[PDB]
Order: sequence, then C-alpha cells, then structure tokens
Amino acid sequence: VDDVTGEKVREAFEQFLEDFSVQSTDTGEVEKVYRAQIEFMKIYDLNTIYIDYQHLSMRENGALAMAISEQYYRFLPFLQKGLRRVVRKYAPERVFQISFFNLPTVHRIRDIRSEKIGSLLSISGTVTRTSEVRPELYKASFTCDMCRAIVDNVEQSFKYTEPTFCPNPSCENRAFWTLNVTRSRFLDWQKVRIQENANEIPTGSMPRTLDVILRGDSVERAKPGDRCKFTGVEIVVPDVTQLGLPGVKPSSTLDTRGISKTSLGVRDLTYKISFLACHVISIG
Amino acid sequence: LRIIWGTNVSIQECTTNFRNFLMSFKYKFRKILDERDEELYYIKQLNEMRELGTSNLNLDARNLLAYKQTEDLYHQLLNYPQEVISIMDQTIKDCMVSLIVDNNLDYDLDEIETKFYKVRPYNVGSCKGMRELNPNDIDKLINLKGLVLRSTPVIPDMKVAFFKCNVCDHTMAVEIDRGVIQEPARCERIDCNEPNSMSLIHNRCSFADKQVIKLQETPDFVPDGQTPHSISLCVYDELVDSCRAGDRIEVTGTFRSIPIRANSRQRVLKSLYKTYVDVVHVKVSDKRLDVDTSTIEQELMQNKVDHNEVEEVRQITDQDLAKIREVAAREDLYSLLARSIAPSIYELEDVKKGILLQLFGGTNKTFTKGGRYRGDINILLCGDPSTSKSQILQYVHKITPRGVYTSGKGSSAVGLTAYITRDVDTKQLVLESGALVLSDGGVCCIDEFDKMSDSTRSVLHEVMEQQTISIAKAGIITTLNARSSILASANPIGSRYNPNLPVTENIDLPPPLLSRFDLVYLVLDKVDEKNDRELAKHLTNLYLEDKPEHISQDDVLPVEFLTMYISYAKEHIHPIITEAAKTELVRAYVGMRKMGDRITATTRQLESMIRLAEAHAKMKLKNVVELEDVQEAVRLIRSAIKDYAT
Amino acid sequence: VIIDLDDILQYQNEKFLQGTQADDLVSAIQQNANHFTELFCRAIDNNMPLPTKEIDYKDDVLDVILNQRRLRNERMLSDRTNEIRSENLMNDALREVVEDETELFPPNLTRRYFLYFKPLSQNCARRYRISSKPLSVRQIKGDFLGQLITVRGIITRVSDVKPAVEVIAYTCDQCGYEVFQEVNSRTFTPLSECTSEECSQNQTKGQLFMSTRASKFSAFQECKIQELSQQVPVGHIPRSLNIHVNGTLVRSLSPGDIVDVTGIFLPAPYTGFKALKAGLLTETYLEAQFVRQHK
Amino acid sequence: SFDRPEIYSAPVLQGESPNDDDNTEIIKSFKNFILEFRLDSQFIYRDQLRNNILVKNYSLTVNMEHLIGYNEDIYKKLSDEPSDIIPLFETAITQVAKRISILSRAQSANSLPTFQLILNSNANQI
Repeated sequence: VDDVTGEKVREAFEQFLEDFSVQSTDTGEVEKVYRAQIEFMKIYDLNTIYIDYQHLSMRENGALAMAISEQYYRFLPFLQKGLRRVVRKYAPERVFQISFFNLPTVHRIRDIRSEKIGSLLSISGTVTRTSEVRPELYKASFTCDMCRAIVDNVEQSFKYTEPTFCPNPSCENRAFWTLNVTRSRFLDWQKVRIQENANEIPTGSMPRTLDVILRGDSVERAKPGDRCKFTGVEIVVPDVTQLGLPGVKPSSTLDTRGISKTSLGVRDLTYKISFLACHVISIG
Repeated sequence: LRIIWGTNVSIQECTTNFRNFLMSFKYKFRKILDERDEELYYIKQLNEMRELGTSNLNLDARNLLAYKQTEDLYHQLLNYPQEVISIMDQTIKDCMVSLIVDNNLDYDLDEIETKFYKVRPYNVGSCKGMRELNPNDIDKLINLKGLVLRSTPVIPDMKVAFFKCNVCDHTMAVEIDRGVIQEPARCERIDCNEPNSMSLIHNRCSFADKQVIKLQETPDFVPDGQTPHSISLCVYDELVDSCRAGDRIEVTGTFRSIPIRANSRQRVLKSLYKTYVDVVHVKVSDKRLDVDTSTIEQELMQNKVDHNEVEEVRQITDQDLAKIREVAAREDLYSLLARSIAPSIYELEDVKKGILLQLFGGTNKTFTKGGRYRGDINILLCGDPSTSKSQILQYVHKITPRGVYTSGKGSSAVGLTAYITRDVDTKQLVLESGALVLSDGGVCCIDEFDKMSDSTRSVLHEVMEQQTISIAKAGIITTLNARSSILASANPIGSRYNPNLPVTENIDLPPPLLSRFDLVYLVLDKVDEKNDRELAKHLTNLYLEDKPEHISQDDVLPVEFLTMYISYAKEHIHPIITEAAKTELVRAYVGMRKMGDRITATTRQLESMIRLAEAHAKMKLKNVVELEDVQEAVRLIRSAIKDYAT
Repeated sequence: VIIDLDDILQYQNEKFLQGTQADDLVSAIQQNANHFTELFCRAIDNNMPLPTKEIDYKDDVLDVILNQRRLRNERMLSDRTNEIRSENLMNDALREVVEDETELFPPNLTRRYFLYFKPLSQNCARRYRISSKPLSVRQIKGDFLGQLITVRGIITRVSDVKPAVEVIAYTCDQCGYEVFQEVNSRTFTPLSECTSEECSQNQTKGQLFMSTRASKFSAFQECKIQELSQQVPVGHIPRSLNIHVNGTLVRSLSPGDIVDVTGIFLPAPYTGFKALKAGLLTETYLEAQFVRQHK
Repeated sequence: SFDRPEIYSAPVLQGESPNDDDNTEIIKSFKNFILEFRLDSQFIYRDQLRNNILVKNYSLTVNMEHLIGYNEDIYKKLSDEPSDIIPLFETAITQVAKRISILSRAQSANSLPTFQLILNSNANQI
C-alpha cells in the first residue's frame, strides 16, 4: 500500500526523466536535455545532477508536485534507487545527490513553524561564522570478533553505533562492534550558521540565528558576509540544555504490560529545529 | 446525581443552562451600567463566525454575571477552568449543528462541522495582584499587566509518535494523551516472536508550537514597600508571534506549578516548586491610551492573514464616525484640541500645541531606492524650574503607546542597546534589547539633558540624524532601526533666566546640537499680577469638593474622542504639499537666512517647516496643503523668536 | 489557633489550690516543645462541633475537597459493617473487627488549620513568683536545641513566598487507588509501578502519575536576624541566624525592623566542604511561632 | 536528622474491572466457596473451621471431586499449574480465619500463622 505508494511515485519518476524534457523547437535548447546531463556527467565523472522543479511542475498537473514536496525525507532511497537503475540502463562506487532548485515562494526565518516539518522551503539570509571541513562515516563495517566481522551495514541515520540484529555470527543479540577505521566510505561536511537579514526584522526586536548543515557538493561554496539561498529538507536535531524551561516535557517509559514476571531505562527527549541543505547559490 | 471527583460540577446543568444562556441576551450589562440594537449578540457574532470562516469566538465574564440565571456558572468558571471550557466547546459545536438544520444546504456540511471551535474568555476580575497569591489558589484565572522583555525561539512538542523495526517492516504509531509515551518491545511481523528491536524515526511524527515569553508587570495598589517583579509565561499554538518586544499587554491565564530537576543527571526532583502562567487570551489594543501606527505594522499586516488571530488595531465603529465628521466641521478645533490635552496645567498653548503636533508627525514617504523619510519631529523645552515640566512628561508617558522614560546620569553607552547577558532558566547567552529599541515608534523622554556625559549624548548624533543604530560588537554585527520622537528638557545654571545674557550661553550645550533640535521652547516667568489670581483660582478650584470636576466651565472637553480622532487621522490621510506654497515657503526661508553678521538657522529649519507644516495639514482632514495655514506654521517658531528678544 | 502559656499556668494554680495535685506540664512543654504539637492536635480532634453551618456555594476549593474526603470515609466505613454483620456467626467487638480491615484516609491529612504556641510574659511569671528571657544571638549556646526561646534583632534579606510540598498524591489508573507519599527532606524522588494491595500480588502492575489538586501545600519563606548592635561586646561584629516561617504567620516580617521572634530551635543536616567533616555536624536554624514587633 | 517517610493508600475510584479472571478475583470465588456453600442440607466447611480454631489445629481438608462438583473452570485451572495456585488458596483461607477468630474470641471470652489445606480424592489410582 504505502510501498505501492512510494514505488508508484518511483516508477512515475523514472517515467518522468526518461521522457522528453525540452518543449522548445530547433531554435534552442534542443532535446532532450536530461540525457545530455547524464552523458556530460559521464565524460567528466563528477557524480551529481542538478534538476529543476519547474519542469516537474509542468507535466503531471501538480499531482506528483504535491507528492515529493511534502514528505521529502521519506522519499530519498526510492528516488535514488530509481535514478540508479536509469544509470545502469544508460551508463557503465556511485554516490548520487539530487539537489532541486528554482522554487516558487521564499520564506524567512520567522515563517518557520513546526507544521512545516519534512517539506521543502527556500531560506534566504546571511552567512556568519562558518566552520571547517571534517569527515563522517555513514557506511559501517562493524561486527563482533567471534567470529565474522565483515558486515556492511547501517548508521546512514545518525545513531551512530551499532548493528543490532542477525548477530554476529555467532554471538547473537546484542553482540556488536568493534568497528573498522579502514573499511568505510566517507564524505565531508561543514556547519555554517546563518543569521537573519537586516531589511526584514519586525520592529523592534533582535536578529535571530539558525543552524544549517551542508554535505557533499555544497562544501566551501558559502562565503562569510554574503547572502545565500538554500534547499529545504529541515531535519530535527536532539537537544539537551532545555531543561527547567518549564515543561511539561514528555518522556518515554517503555511498556511492561506484555512480559509476565516470576530496569528503569526510561529516557528524555527535547528537540530543536536545525536545517539541512545541499544546493548553495550565492545571488545577493 | 453525577459529579466529578475534584469538583462540584455536573455536565447536564452546565450544558443545558449554558445553552439557555446563548439564546437570550438583552443588554443586562447595560442594566448594571445604568443605561445613561435590541437583537442579541451571539446570533450576530455567530453569523460573523459563520460566513467569514474564522474560528475563535470570545465572550466576556460580566455578561455571565448580569444575566439571571447562570450567576452560578461564573463562580464555577473562575475556579475550574479546564473542564468548564471543554463543556462550552462541546455545546458551541452542537449549537452550530442546531443552527444548520434551518436551510439544510450549507457549506458542505461535513468539514465545517468537523472543524474545531473553541472559546476564549477574558475580563475575569482583578482584585489582588501577583504578589498576594497564596498557594491555596493554584488553578484559577488571573489578570496581569505590564510590558514584555524578550522572546524565545520556537520549540516543538510531540503529539504523535512513530515506530518501525528492522523486521520486516511494520509501522505502528501511538499518541500522548497523558504525561508519558509507552513503547512496545514486541512485535510487528510477526507479532508474535521474535522480540525484535523497536526503533523510533524522529523525522516522521507530528509536532506542535511552544514559545516562551518573559514578562515584567506593574501591579498598581502596591503592597508597600514592594520592588518590581518578573514572571515567565508559555504561550501556545495560535498565539505564537502575537507578542513583540515592548507592548503593554493585559493577559488572562491559569496559574500553574511544576517541579524542576536537579543538575540534569539524576531523578532527584527538588522540592520548593516553580510557578508560571499558561496563557489563554491576549488583550493588544486598548480604549484609553493611543493606538499603534500602520507604516510600522505592514510586515505583520502581510502576515497574519493566512491564520486567523486578534485585531491589533482599534476597531472604528460606524455611528460615531458621523460625529467625527461633525466635530471636524468646527472652526475652533485648533485651540479646542490643544486646549483639551492636559486640563490640569494652564499656560503655554504654543507648547501644548507643539505637543499636539508631535502626535501628528509628518508624512511617511518611501522612495524607490534610498530615501526613507519619516515624520519625526523633536522638541526641547527648558526654562526656570517650578514650571510643571514633569507633569507634561508624565502625561505624555501615559498617552504614548510605546513610551520609555529614562533620565540623566542613569545612563551608559551600554545602557541603551545590547544588554548581552546570561539568562538563568536556560543557562545560555541571550541578547536583550536596550532602551531605544523598546522606544521604536512613539515618544521617548529624557530629563536633565545638561548632565549627560560625552559618551552618552554621542548616541543621539546617530538617532537624530541618520535614523539608524549601528551595533558592531562581539554578539551581532548588523544595523537596526529605532524610529522615535525624542522629547527632552534641561535646567539652566541660574536657575532663574536673567536678561541681557546670551540665550546659547545659559544652557550648557554646543549650539550646533542645540541647533539640531526642531522646536526649542524657552518658558520664563512674568512678574506681573493679573494672571496669578486666575492661577490660584484654578488650584483651589481643583482642591475643592473632593471630586474630579476640574474643567467644565465654560468649556467642552472630549474624554476619549481624541484618541480615535488621532488614530483615524493617522491612517486614512496622505497629505501632499504641491506647487502653490513653494513661493511663500522658499521666500520665508531665504528671509530667515538674511540674519547674519547666538542661534542661527540651517536646513533643519527648512525640513522642520515642511514636516511641521504637513503635520498641521494632517489635522482637519485635508489631503492637500494650502498656501494659507503655512503662516502659523512659521509662527510656531516665531513665538519662541519673540521669546528670544528680552 | 493560639494556645498560650498563661491559661495553662493559671489552670495549674487553680487546680493546685482546689486539690488534688496537678502534674507539672508547663515545664514539660518548655523542655521538649516538639512532640506537643502532634500530641496536642490529636487531643483536639476527638471533639469538634461539626454541623453549625451549611456549606456556602462560593466558599473555596480546600473546603470542598476535605468535605468529599470526610463523606467518602464515612460511607466506606459503613459498607463493611453492612457486609460482615449479615454473615452471622456487646457490639464493640464487631467495631474492632471493622476498624482494622479497612484502609482509610488518616487524620493527618484532613486538617484545614495550623497550631501556634505563645510564650509567657514577665508579668504572669512575676505575679505567681524564664520561658521568655530575651536573649541575644551570641548567647545561644549549643545546649538549647529543642527548647522554646526568644531572640531580638534586625531583620535583613527577607525573601519571597513560594509553595513547598508536604504530601504528594498519585493515581493508579487501573486499581483505582490513591498512593500518597510524605516528604521530609530537601530533595525527594518520584516512584514507580504501585504499592497498593491490589496492583501488588498481581502479575500486571500498573503505572502511576501525579496530580496537583489533591496534594497538600504550605507557604514558605526564610529570612535572617542580625545582631541588634547594642548588645555586643567591645571589639566584635554582629552575627546572624536563619529563620524558617511556615503557615499563617507569613507576610509579617518586613525588612529593616526591630522584632521579638519566639520559636523553637531545631537541627537540619549539612556540613560544608567534604574534607572538613568529622561527623555528625548539624548546622542549626530557628523555627518561628509568634512574632511581636516593637514600633 | 529526621526520620523516614511513609507510603500508604486508599481506594477511591473504580475501575478497570472486566474482570479478566487473574491473580486476584479468583480469591473472590473461594471466599464465596468456604462461606457461601451449603450442600443438602447443611454447610460443612464453615463448621469444621470454627471447630478447628478452638482445638488449635490450624488446618483444613478439601474434597476435590466436590470442587469439580461446584465450579468447573478452577478445577482444570488447578490441575494445570498446581504449584502457583495453592498458596492463593492459603491466603484465601487465612483472611476468613482472622474474622472468625476475632468474633469468637472477643464474644464472649495477634498472633495467628498461615494455614494449610490437606486435600484427598478417590478418582483414579494411577
């Protein structure tokens, strides 16, 4: 059902970019133009694609446009999987980033609420106090020493450690890592920290910070003291120091109305809105 | 009979009796008000809720007092907020259903019946302030006053959870309703065994909006010897971004009390609880003081239309608008309005008149690029003491919507902006707004303008000229505007002004900075005898018969016509100062330049004359200026000029 | 309720002259003075003229809570003697049966009031011939801990009034009980699954969470007495001594005054740095009972 | 240097009571079994108990075919897992034994241990 939903959008996406993409005549901007982007990528071997949103706004009469734009974080691996099968059809180790651009309506920092979680949004502000460039794992090779330790695995999502099930061989749940610091696939990311525009703030209060993470292609493209436009996906980061705010803040005491008898591993959770972006254009 | 365990309420009598309230209401609040439109309210306001699509009906409390019966439901409401508010929600929804069965084809009946309707009460008493409150009275409704310092960012709240596994994979979910979230250990796929790992994906679940606003109040009838105080309150979903930094707000809400952890490490919940407020309804506008502008508001006019909210602007009714167009036809409005400002102080009608013209300040013209011309005018007034300088400043401090009152030798260069500090409750570095950013749009006041430093008074060279402030230190490097209308005063060396001495000499200022101020008064005393009889007759007129009667003869004084007169004169007028007066205006300016060979005259006099002139044209409802009335706009400087001869 | 220490002494001279001998009670209060609030207050509660006025509608919330606790307590106590009496097989024995198989709200919780002593003058002690000699803060040796003394000085740094907890009331949601908990210390800890007699001895324990309209609060405010600076030796500096204040007596300590506080003098456990402790150093304070101002 | 706090309870509200026939409210059937039984034409267990209190025997004897006679489901419940259902019957007896003890002793003449049941059948000689 839901896998039929996401797979249905997946085949509609493969069907989308396989077909025509240029409506213009001989005076162009000729056909196709996506296959020129794949093959032009094949000659230089740089492993990204820049696709527009307006062309996808043309075709489906807005039906698929209202299907990626809301639950975007749900639809990474289906999209990236279908694009990988298009590549194995038309091309001969691959890490693909699908960075949209040219969105209709730009919001500020004040229009951020929490009903807009998951979606895409165009944020414009001012870069101040950038940081440096450091790696990140996201490709584990971690299993127990008794005996097999060759399992490629999870921690694409931030946990980090460790692998849980199908262990080890043979040391079962929850025997896990030692990890491996030589068998992985890394990439690099920095964390710039945007500050709100000077010609926008409601008279009268003070400017307001926000954090933002850049992975992959858009490293180093930011500039200290310049305006930017970003890309929307807007994740949630676990936070600590908001205790005694006052609450009432929830907690996660696990259930025991199952297991029959013959400890208190309860937790806290408090979350602050960060932002995650992949395309940086420096118009301003 | 049924009852609830904590209370004495019953669902039947509250429901049917409140239904019996919403069908009959015929101005019994006026029967208490003594009578000095016969159709009831909530059919009309329920239709205004109906066609416009807005939610959020709101009612008073005195209306629940005046009707008999349901004198009982008021005392049920003031004690037990949550349950009674839930009951009134349910019967409002069934009253909408009981309306829609009159015409049967109305608004696609399912969803508009499905949409949540809610109640916001206010005006529920004000007996004793925040200090007196015993811990007997934990959960009630409370009214407060006072301003607002800062505003925390947005923090979410879980309303729905979301779970998966790695086997193989099924995706059940769970709600909150009480304090905690339980999670299952097993299973899905197979359900039963194996007891697989149960993960939580925290990018898929629902959320809410929770904003914390810190407040400081002014609880009149003080418990002597009380000092000021600070409360922290915790607004919710719809009312997020309904409070800036600086407004004067009257709040309702429920007093609460929840313990806090110790050192974020153990479960030792410390005793000696912490208290806060849990707001329900925000009351920004008011009927006694002034009303906010519109050229400032336009960002939150551009917002707040997608989501239905509170009014932020005083609602101009229709009947008294005819009285506005009637009083505008009076000839003597130019001395009537200036006479009716401060009815307890009696001289200086040029000064009262200039203080009236500070409330009508200029025309806000914005260019394509650059420009940004405000309507700021700026007034000094000095002279001998014992001249009631302070009464004027307290009265203007009451009338102004966003006024901030500093003083001399209680200032610093830090003391007007960027109080970057350490907030205690969250233990981070939070930046505060100083004394001019709170003054943003409105009237500031400064006493003893002589006794500043050099560092202070070097702030005002930016605010008076550029109409900016440029903070540049370690927190934030970003300019931020503070439009404001500065009013000040100073006391000379004398203290009596003596003749045959230069006017610039007798007040210790550099005369370029004295030359930068628009309108400079010099109020001195007369040794003659004829006025003082009327003076003492005014004072003993005030002291007598222990009742406020002060001026009723032979004068008509509007009480609160003038505030809506000023606000209506502040939105719907754009005066333009076209061709026919430039001959007289440039002619008088070159005539002013003639004196040369004490004070001088620069281009600030010319900028002064156009902005003061069109400010006079803003009065009396004229979209253009005339060649006539520019003469007395010169004479407001010429009265001081006749006061410069001695 | 102000229970003075003059009516007791006059009662002892009256009973001493009537015959027989009366047991000495005033010095017995002055020596210990902590047991007698609970002993005295459970002496009050046997007899009380209950029904003298019907409840107002608009009275309060604390009244209506204690009224429902009292009424439910009665109906619970009558149900069991409506059950066992119909299973036969003077009636004092059946009362002793029913009164020990039924869990009840204890009378420490349905109280509504407080109780405060009041020390004796020099006038009444002069008429018939100590409990109130006005002492100074230097004079309080560490051998008065427990008695009922009297000081004088200038109040400085009186703080705000904020609620402090006394008993905390949970609900069980499955069994339906109300599990209380008393708190004596500075810091407490919340508790877990249940401790009843029904959610215990079962497999599936419930889970409990608290509520704030059924606990019992009390106002709380602390301040400091500095030495009067007239009763000092030649080369010294004024000291200080803390005061806790509970109950009705709150909001009567204005800063910068001259006051005569009379109260009892207890210990409260602390020592300072960990490397300075020798065991079992105690760090005293002064409870308040009755406040009399000069000026 | 204070003393310890205390924890207690009071039954106020009912209550999630289907009732699911679990560890308690089985004991309701045995307080209904010793007291509220009478075979024709005389109740037999109550008299044996109030007899056994005076001689201080502190025991009780049960016929098991009588248990399948009166009720039916607790019989096979007992024959499933007998090592965990018998001490429930012990507490079920001693709650009644306190009542009969105090009513007999106080009209008209601490401490009392837990009893024991001694059952006996003649069904099937395995």
